Amino acid sequence: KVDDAKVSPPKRAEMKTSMESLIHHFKLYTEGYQVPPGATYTAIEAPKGEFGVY
Amino acid sequence: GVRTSPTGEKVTHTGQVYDDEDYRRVRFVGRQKEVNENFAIDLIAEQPVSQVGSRVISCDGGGGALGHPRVYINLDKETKTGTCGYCGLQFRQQH
Amino acid sequence: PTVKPPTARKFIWTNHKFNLSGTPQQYVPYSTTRKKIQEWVPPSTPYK
Amino acid sequence: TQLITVDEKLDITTLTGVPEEHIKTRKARIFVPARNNMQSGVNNTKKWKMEFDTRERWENPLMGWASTADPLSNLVLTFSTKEDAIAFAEKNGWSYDVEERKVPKPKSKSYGANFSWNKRTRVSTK
Amino acid sequence: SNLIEVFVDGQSVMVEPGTTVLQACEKVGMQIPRFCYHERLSVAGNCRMCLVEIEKAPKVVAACAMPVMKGWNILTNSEKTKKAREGVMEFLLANHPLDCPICDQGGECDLQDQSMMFGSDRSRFLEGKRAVEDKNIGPLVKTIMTRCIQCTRCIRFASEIAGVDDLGTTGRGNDMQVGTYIEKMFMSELSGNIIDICPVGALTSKPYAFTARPWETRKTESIDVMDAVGSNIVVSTRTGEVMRILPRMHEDINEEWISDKTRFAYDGLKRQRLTEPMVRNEKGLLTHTTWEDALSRVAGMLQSCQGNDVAAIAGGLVDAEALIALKDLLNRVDSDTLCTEEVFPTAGAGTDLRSNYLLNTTIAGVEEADVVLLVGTNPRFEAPLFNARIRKSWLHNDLKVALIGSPVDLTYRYDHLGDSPKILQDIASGSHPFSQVLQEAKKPMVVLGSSALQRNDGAAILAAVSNIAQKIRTSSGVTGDWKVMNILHRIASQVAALDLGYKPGVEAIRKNPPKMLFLLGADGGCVTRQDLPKDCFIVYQGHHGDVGAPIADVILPGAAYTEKSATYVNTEGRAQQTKVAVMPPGLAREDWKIIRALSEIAGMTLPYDTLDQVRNRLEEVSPNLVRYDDVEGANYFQQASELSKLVNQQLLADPLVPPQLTIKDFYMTDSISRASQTMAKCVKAVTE
Amino acid sequence: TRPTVRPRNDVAHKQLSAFGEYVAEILPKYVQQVQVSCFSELEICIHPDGVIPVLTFLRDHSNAQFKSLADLTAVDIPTRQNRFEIVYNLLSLRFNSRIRVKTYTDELTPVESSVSVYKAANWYEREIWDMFGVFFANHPDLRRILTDYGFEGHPFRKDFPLSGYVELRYDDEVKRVVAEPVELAQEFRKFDLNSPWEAFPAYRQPPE
Amino acid sequence: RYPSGEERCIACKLCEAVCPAQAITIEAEPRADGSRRTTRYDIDMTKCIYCGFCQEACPVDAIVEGPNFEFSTETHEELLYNKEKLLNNGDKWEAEIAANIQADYLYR
Amino acid sequence: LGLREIRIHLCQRSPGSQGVRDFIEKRYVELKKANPDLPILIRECSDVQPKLWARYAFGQEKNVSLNNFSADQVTRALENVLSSKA
Amino acid sequence: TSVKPIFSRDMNEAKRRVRELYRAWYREVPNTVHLFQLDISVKQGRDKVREMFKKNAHVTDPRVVDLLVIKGKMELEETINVWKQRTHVMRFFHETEAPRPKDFLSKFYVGHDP
Ligand code: SF4
Ligand code: SF4
Ligand code: SF4
Ligand code: SF4
Ligand code: FES
Ligand SMILES: [K+]
Ligand SMILES: [Zn+2]
Repeated sequence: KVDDAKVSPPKRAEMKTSMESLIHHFKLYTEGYQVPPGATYTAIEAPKGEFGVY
Repeated sequence: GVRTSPTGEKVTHTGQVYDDEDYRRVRFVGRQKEVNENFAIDLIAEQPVSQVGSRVISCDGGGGALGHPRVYINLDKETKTGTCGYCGLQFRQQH
Repeated sequence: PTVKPPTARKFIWTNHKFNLSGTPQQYVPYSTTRKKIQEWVPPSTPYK
Repeated sequence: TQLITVDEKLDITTLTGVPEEHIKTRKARIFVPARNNMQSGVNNTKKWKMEFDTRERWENPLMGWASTADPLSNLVLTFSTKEDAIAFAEKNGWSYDVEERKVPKPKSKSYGANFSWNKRTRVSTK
Repeated sequence: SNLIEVFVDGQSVMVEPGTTVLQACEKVGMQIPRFCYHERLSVAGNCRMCLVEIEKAPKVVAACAMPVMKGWNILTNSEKTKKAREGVMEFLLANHPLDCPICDQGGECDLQDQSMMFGSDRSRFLEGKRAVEDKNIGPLVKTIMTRCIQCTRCIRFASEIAGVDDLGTTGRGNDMQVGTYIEKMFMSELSGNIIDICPVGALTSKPYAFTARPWETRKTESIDVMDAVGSNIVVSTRTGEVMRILPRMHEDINEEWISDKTRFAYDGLKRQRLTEPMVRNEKGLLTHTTWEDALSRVAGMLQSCQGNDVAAIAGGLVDAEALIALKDLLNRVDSDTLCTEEVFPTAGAGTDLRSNYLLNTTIAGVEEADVVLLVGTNPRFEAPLFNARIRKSWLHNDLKVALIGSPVDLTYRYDHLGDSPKILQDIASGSHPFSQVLQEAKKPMVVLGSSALQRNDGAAILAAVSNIAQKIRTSSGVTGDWKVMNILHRIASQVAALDLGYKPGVEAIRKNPPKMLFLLGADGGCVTRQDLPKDCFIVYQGHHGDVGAPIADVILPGAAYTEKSATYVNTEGRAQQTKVAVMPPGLAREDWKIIRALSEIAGMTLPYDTLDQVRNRLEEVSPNLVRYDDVEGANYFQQASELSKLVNQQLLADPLVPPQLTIKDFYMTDSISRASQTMAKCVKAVTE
Repeated sequence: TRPTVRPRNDVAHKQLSAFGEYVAEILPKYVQQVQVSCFSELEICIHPDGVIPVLTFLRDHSNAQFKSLADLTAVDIPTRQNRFEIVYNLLSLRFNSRIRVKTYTDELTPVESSVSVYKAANWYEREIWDMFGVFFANHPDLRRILTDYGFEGHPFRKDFPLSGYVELRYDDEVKRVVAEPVELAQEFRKFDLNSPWEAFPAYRQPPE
Repeated sequence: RYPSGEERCIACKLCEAVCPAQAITIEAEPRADGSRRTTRYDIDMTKCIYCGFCQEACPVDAIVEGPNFEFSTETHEELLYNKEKLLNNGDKWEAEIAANIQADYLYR
Repeated sequence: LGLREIRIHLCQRSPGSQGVRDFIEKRYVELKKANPDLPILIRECSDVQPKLWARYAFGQEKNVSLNNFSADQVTRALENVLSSKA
Repeated sequence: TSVKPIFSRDMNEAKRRVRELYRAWYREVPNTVHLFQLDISVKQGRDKVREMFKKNAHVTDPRVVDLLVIKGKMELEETINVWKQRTHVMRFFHETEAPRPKDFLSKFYVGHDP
């Protein structure tokens, strides 16, 4: 995972020991991270062709 | 420790039991009501209180990462025993 | 489990039960909460 | 010129597909939402909201769940200004109630006022 | 103009002198994070979260306390500001317990929210945390002092708003504990509001504990009906069940505070309810029946009555819609004998002009007054937020308060003039020094309590206070826009009933006893079956069966204030409207719907079918009942004071005492609170 | 900012800004706004009346050659008087790039269909007619493509609720699948998850 | 359950807040000894998508996704599990769930 | 049968109620000394038109407009209301 | 106030299109009765068509009635070919929904709704 604990949840051993890890685990599995505003279109090569997300 | 209602129905650990005039007992006739006979309150009341020689204690529930988050319990009051918030285990300063 | 038995506990069932669907011993769903609103029972004495 | 002159009010009541029961009996509310007093942030009181009146919610016979029959029970609409919300309200033919925005009154804070000489604003302790 | 120029992130803005950095940043639009700062409490500055950086200066300054000067550029998003915030919150979370899953503050915790916003992402603390011994401060506020961060909002609230001075900090260093140092109960009018202003889960609500979560509760903005203050509240429900009640920010009434009764009457609101219509059987007992049967019996009794044979008593928690529907239904049979349980003196000017039964200045008018005279009232228990406003003006604006009545504890030092009503005669004559004190006052204020009008000489007391107010207003240095004569009410359904032309007091019913009676939740017990004739068809319409329901022939289940959209007028004439949070249980319906259906059955159909048509009828009877959150002035004090002198009512020699003297009598007043278990627990706690 | 922060591409940003200036100065009649996002994407907000003269340009100019139509989208924002935002995504295989063209319309004003530019849009904007109600003028076959045959209303509008106003169930009296007003056994629990604290100061709108 | 008989859940409502199909319904109240315990814990198996968000968002390892997959029923309402059925399933499959958690807990 | 209550809705700022206000300042108290049992409810509003409401027996409510009416006009209207009783 | 028209420059062309759509529906009804094997008469289908046309009789906007004509033509095309089933055609006749209460008294009896 990414080491940004405000986006990816922390390790379960760290959640039961640290305080900031438990707070981030709570706010990530209840509310979720905040995405900056804006619009994007990301396309990959799926086996059926161009698979896009707007 | 499951008590039996006068209608014959069993009472859950929550205390839910259908009344005598409640029609919804038609869901139980010809079948069974699923209740659990291992009550958590009675089983946690059988756990002995642990005597420790410290002012504060740390509880994680046992097993390390397989338990609850670690918390700290103060045992300054001697009249009552400090109880863990998650596991329900109670500790006491022996002084 | 003959060489590595599981850890025994007090609450674990000692008698395994197979799929009981369609049998009289099948699970029946029900609410597990008490009554919310308690109604006002009238008095059992006339006003006279 | 490829343009026409239309002078009548807007009416999209017959195009939205909503039944008339949820048009002539509903009462929308346009308001700036109240700040949660348990917290201190003010970011939830920035945009106007349109909400609908609460209808009947009853208990399920089987599991006790909150059964409902109101399709507009969870419809919250967000608007930047009051005029946009009121135009969206009268466009769809909904009767509305508009609540004014309650901006808090600014105070006059002073740290020295806790240590006055002849006034009653002396702090008992700190 | 004394406005000076400051800069926030390079953006210029005008500020007043004495403005803090936090207020200037808020005026630009930036909300600096804070823990100990409060806009309604004194500046403490003991958390160091608000440390913002001023450019060209080698130190961070506390934005919650630093006064700005000219030429300052404030950097709210620089690097060292964020470094200071991260270090301060790392220190804050170093000793915080891992109690988030078992916390009621989770999901609405300020510490969690700014830890996600401005805090770091991991903890470098590799030591052992502290553990504070818990405390008990009553059955309302649950105390877990392991989670307290020592922000000292407790001390400032209990010292500057509640005026108790019983909370403090004992210790020095990391072992300093915020508590009371003894087994003392923090019982007050506003003892629940600390739960509102605790940024952590240290102080929680004991009835609400372990019940719901803030992210799954729907918030409905409504109006409190528990007293005549008219507090704006938010009802937080969850799937058709009311969970809690929180304050709403209204700068004119209840700024962000509510009394304990308002916060904790909901569990009694969901107890001892009326669900189905009962009628009397052949043995005289109440048995359940359909709506059609009970309505047909009531309409059949009503059809045989005409003139003075049918009357009505209004309750204390009745909306204007139900009141006007019952008034129209009783006017269809030519019956003007409509009464309320609370008594207001009708001798003289009466309920004709709106000047002599309203708090004419405002709730906020105490902020402009300098001398306030309270006559025969106990405002701590009757209107707690009005007493809070008086205390705020006393602490800040140096208000002078004097009291006539019993020497009750009002959490400020007043001048007790005695409990003799004839002392009032001394002010109207001038033999008392307080007459000169009122004469030299630029903005005087005379407040008469509604509990003092319940006595036999209420007309005499009203005449004396009106004489005092007119003597002061026409002889002292009053501008003319100022309103002196004020009356503080205690019933939410009182001003709305008086504006509809009801007759206050049940003496008209006692003068000519009716044959059938209507009770709109009148549970005061002012009228019993012994006063009434032998065969009286008492019809009770309400939600709780307390007093009038055991003596009723037909019980009609109505709706509470959280279950209907209803119009209530507070003590200053400001109309407000509640909203439907949940629906009435069982077969209970809205009150005006019941009255209109009863008129439909009886062949006397009323000309309104929806709520808006009833509101149009309300506007027909009086316009100011449909203008919400709009205070309408009430002039013509001179005419009322001239008409009041005709009836020379004589004051009795008995002293003026209120019905509420201690904290014991506050919790159980009407049917909503008397059917509550939390209020019963509070009474049991304060008695022992 | 090395291992966690996504790397920034500045050459693509400069090239897209230059091409945006190129497009804006070529067509000053229809182009209203040109913007480049932080992750190097170009948006050309244009007038609806230039839906056709812009797109064919990007299809036929020797310096654009946007021969592929990737996605045709519509965004419903009720806070504007022109609540519908039609967005075209174009892919250029020759110059290996992507562009975005945005336009606005309300419920009643029709916009010109681009079936004469890209034929894939023959279905795509038809989908919009099924779910937003934006009528596309001069279309070969415009009808419903995803909803039920007797369905009324446009589901992807924001004022349309999550559950519909009708539901289907089998009735044995009429031996038929019938439509009835909806009655959910359990209500969809609406969650209030917005944090009350400001998150991104870079997007802070100025106050009124 | 904890290895003393006490049930692990403390009614924190993270699982019902993270469940994407809203299959989890939780209602809680303080019980006799003042412990934060559930009163209603319902999982709709016909709503559940079996993705393990609840078993990974649980801070005290209370709810788990056991290895049983042969539990098809003949009636729709039998797939509406209340708290008693889930507790019975936990007591039935604890001897396997504990071993699976002991095997896989180091990857989390 | 007869009168039951009188309702006068007026304004405090607009001049259209001005003469009506003149009535309340000159010919009310003595009028209140002539009808000791007749409830005459005076209601002020911020932006209402002048209005006079008369209630008879059995809910018969009649309406009279009083916009731009002087003291003599509103006095004469009140005498017509009091002496009509229809 | 100048807007872009859809099909009709004023009300006359729009009501002419409404008239033509009504003629097409009236001609089409017996064919949908015959092909779908409905158990109703032709007069019932024609009066249902008249009721559906008179439901939107209060529209005084050329663009709104143009969109209504477009949707009616779409439904007519969907019912000329058998793309609708018997259920989709019969859904205009609410044969399974009981009539709701109408007056105030029955609505007071059966629930809290206005
Ligand atoms: S007060 Fe806040 S940070 Fe502390 S345990 Fe409760 S939710 Fe967590
Ligand atoms: S208990 Fe709460 S409000 Fe009181 S001092 Fe501690 S953190 Fe502040
Ligand atoms: S596994 Fe099932 S119950 Fe658990 S979060 Fe996923 S969908 Fe919900
Ligand atoms: S099962 Fe786990 S995640 Fe769900 S409420 Fe209980 S402790 Fe929280
Ligand atoms: S908010 Fe300024 S130091 Fe606490
Ligand atoms: K709190
Ligand atoms: Zn533990």
